Amino acid sequence: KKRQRMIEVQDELLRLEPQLKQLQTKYDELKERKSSLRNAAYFLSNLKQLYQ
Amino acid sequence: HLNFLKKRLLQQCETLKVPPKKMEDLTNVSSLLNMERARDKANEEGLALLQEE
Repeated sequence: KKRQRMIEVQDELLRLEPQLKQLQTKYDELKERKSSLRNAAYFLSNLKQLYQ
Repeated sequence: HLNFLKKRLLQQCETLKVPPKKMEDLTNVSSLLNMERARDKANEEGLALLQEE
């Protein structure tokens, strides 16, 4: 009886790992996306007002 | 006298009554006990490993 429980828990873990992988990739790409966007906006506004 | 009392004990066992029960020959008692002990130990260690995993 315990053999099938072991098999199904292994299946569950193998199915659950890649979702965590993809979520981590999305998170640590969106963070740097937002940071770069903010930096670019700041620099652009600064140079615009400077030339103005 | 020994054979006389032995036959008498045989008669006394014949007259006695007991609810029925079942088993096999007496030469394979120790061998079967050892095989069952080994099987019990093997099943126990296997179940322990599976449970830990």
